Amino acid sequence: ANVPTGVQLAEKQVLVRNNGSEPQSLDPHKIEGVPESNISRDLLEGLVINDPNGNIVPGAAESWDNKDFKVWTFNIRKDAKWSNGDPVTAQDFVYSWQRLADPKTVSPYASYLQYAHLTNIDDIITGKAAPDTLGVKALDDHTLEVTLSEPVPYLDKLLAHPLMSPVNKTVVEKFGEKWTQPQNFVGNGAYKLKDWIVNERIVLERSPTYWDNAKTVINQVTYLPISSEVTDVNRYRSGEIDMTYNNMPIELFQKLKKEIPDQVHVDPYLCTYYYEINNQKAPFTDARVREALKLGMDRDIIVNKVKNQGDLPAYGFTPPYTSGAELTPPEWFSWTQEKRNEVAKKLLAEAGYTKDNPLKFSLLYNTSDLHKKLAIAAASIWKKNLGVDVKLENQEWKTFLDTRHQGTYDVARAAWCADYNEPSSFLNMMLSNSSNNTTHYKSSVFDKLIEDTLKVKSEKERADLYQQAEIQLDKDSAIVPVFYYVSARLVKPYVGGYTGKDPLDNMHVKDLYIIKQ
Repeated sequence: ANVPTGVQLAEKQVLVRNNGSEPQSLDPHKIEGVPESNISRDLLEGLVINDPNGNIVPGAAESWDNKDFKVWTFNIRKDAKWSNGDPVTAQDFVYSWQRLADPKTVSPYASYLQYAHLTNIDDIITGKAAPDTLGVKALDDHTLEVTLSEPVPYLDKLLAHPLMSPVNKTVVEKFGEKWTQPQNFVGNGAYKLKDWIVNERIVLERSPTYWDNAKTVINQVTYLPISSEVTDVNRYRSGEIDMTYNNMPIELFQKLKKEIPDQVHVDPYLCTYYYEINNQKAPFTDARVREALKLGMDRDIIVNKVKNQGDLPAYGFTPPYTSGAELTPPEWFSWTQEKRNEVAKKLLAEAGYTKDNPLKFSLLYNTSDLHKKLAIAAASIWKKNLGVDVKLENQEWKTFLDTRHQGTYDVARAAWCADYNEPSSFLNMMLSNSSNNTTHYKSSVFDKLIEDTLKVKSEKERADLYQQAEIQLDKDSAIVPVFYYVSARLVKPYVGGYTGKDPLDNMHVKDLYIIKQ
């Protein structure tokens, strides 16, 4: 942390942060959500990390270089250590990435290595080749060489993702599934696992072995699993919580802005809220049905009138303010909602749907005040505009995600957040074989366009290919874009270090600090 000279630090450096929900796990290769990533970042550190403003800086690796962006060499920090005193080595990373890729691990982020384009990853994921054939090796215990199948200029940004953090082989093989337990957990981040009570809390304490410990200020941080943004806020206002999760309840937003203006932070956030259509489940396999729901949704109402928290109506998947994105909204985005509703009903009609036989389906969302109110608004808008009937259904975060991967849903509320500030971080999730693809959209046409992005010889050609990719997504109406996020959260006045300038909002508790009174 960087305490600005002048400000006095409180005697008790303790922090309580809400984290949306009970995490899926603390193992980096078993996670996929923001709640997960939040805790993962304090406990484990990858080759490189994001600073308070989103810039990529040295993590486990002190320096690195690349040859043609195809071969990357990282010089592992000589003082990087695990919480148990063992050295963090190049082999640790070789072991970790091989585990991530291994189908036996069933990681929701196995494809991340495909996004990175490590050599032989495709055969490993399918099970045709052994994980040890992965293009990553330790030249020596402190030199890691990464070989890609093609040049990837943004590899450095990509590597900051939790999922690319190392795990301790000894510990993992020793306790297996029980390695993330408080008594067994070993990490290399700024904090270590003190305690974990399912549905109640997770406590992290300062890790003395962390190579940058001298700058760490907060000695203990507690992550709560409160999914009710209302309870969360009211459990910020009563003083029990220092930083709310970045999901504000519609019931209390305006009141909060009026009562505690300077504590309400709303900043650009690279994430997109959309309704995910199961592309392989019947009636939604029909592009006309999908397109109708896409056109029938009224973004102006749900975004600027129901939520009204600063978000931007979305016309595609990739946020246009993503670095390197050069997008423009599709034709239909320009029409009037009346016009769009006209087209949508025509499509539903020629698709065999009528007043006598309307489209009826379920809308699934993860338990939450916010998503519930948005889902009710969405069900309402589609009914009035398309005459379809939507039955709402909610599930807890962990089950919600599982359900989506299993494809046991019709329509689900969803949100994808960038892992790195580049368009492919979004578009790659739509690739037909991506372990992250919960929409089940499979298009060889879309896959080719993204694959070509790395065969380009100019960034302009790249930006152009991403646009074509977005066009292809829209053409097939794979999803129903709703809005590009703003990160809205409450931060106590005495909590310093939060800048709100990191587009990815990849905060590290090691950069925070408690101001005196």
